[PDB]
Amino acid sequence: VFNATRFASVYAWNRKRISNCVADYSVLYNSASFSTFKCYGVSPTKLND
Amino acid sequence: IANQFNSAIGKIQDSLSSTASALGKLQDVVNQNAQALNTLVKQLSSNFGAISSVLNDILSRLDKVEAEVQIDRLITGRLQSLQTYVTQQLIRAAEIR
Amino acid sequence: KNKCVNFNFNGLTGTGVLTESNKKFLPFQQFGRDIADTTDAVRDPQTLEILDITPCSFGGVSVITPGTNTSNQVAVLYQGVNCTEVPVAIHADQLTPTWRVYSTGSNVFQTRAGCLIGAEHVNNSYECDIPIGAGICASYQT
Amino acid sequence: VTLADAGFIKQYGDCLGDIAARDLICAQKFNGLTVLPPLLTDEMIAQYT
Ligand SMILES: *[C@@H]1O[C@H](CO)[C@@H](O[C@@H]2O[C@H](CO)[C@@H](O)[C@H](O)[C@H]2NC(C)=O)[C@H](O)[C@H]1NC(C)=O
Ligand SMILES: *[C@@H]1O[C@H](CO)[C@@H](O[C@@H]2O[C@H](CO)[C@@H](O)[C@H](O)[C@H]2NC(C)=O)[C@H](O)[C@H]1NC(C)=O
Ligand SMILES: *[C@@H]1O[C@H](CO)[C@@H](O)[C@H](O)[C@H]1NC(C)=O
Ligand SMILES: *[C@@H]1O[C@H](CO)[C@@H](O)[C@H](O)[C@H]1NC(C)=O
Ligand SMILES: *[C@@H]1O[C@H](CO)[C@@H](O)[C@H](O)[C@H]1NC(C)=O
Repeated sequence: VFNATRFASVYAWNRKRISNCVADYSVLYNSASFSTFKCYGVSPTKLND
Repeated sequence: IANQFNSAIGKIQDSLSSTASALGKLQDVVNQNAQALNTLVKQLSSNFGAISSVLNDILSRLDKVEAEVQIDRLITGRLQSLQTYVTQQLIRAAEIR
Repeated sequence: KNKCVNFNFNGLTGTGVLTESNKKFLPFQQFGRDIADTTDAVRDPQTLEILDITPCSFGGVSVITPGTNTSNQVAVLYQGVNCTEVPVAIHADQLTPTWRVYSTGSNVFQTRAGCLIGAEHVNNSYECDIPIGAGICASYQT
Repeated sequence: VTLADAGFIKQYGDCLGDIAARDLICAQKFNGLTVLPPLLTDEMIAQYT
């Protein structure tokens, strides 16, 4: 998802299923590369729980 | 006078053994007591504007500081749900006294 | 199962005793819910059995005293509690009341109001001194 | 007249497992709402009467 070479244009924005897998969100939130990382019904600190 | 008394007490048994509703003044008290506790348990299911009605869904999902803004909504609405129940019960207790 | 625990199922945190349920969850369900909007049954995500959640035992506690002028001796009533749930109130399962000398027992009594500890049951009837409930009273006497 | 609880000793015997679901008194009790017994039992009221 995040390192795929080609992103979609916003008029035809892409949608990928994430399923039957473990998600370590501490790796995603620890990376300083994200200029914005805003969670709207949950805290990014809790996503691992 | 005795036969009329014995026949009149006979009709108290026949009435109480027949009709379903004669103690309606006492069943109303039980029904009001039960309705007020069932209403008080229903007010736990309300959000009051919090993201959930359940503290475990707030404390699993939010951090220590974003949770308190949700927890205080639930505290404020519940605290008013108890003050309503206890005010209704203090007014209702004076009817029974 | 059958012990008070901090559970967490798929992120659904809580506190309670987990118990073998007889409920019949359809294949699309994961939690059962209460009139209060709290969960009360859950399907285990590793072995697909249904667990009844029940909260860990609790009740009111009430302290019976002849007053500090007469004595510092008191009796304790655990409201709506069977006597067998006070041996469950052992210090290994740390309770909200930190004090526990009552759990020494020998004067445990069962009343319809609750479990009464530190008061001696007697067959003599007297005028009601301190009212305990369900026909029982207590008093400080020789 | 049919009563909805009377404060008589909810032992943790019945209300655990099955009856937790089908009885309003367990939903009340589990949320800190308890009924207390009267001081005079219905036998003591009948002795006075
Ligand atoms: C006063 O009223 C009573 C009934 O309220 C009368 O008693 C009845 O008398 C008739 C015959 O006249 C009997 O068939 C009934 O069985 C009696 N009933 C009872 C309860 O005994 C009584 O006769 C009246 N007396 C006068 C003087 O009028
Ligand atoms: C307190 O709990 C005990 C069980 O731990 C109850 O004892 C049982 O009572 C029933 C009905 O009389 C008997 O059939 C059982 O054989 C008893 N079991 C044992 C191990 O003795 C007792 O009735 C409860 N008392 C109250 C008032 O709740
Ligand atoms: C959990 O592991 C067991 C094997 O130990 C397996 O039978 C079970 O299907 C697993 N749970 C899921 C959701 O697959
Ligand atoms: C108890 O109160 C009485 C006054 O009513 C007083 O004379 C007595 O000394 C008191 N005793 C104690 C132990 O407080
Ligand atoms: C009360 O009386 C019963 C017999 O009816 C007896 O078994 C019991 O030991 C007595 N208790 C006391 C404290 O006297």
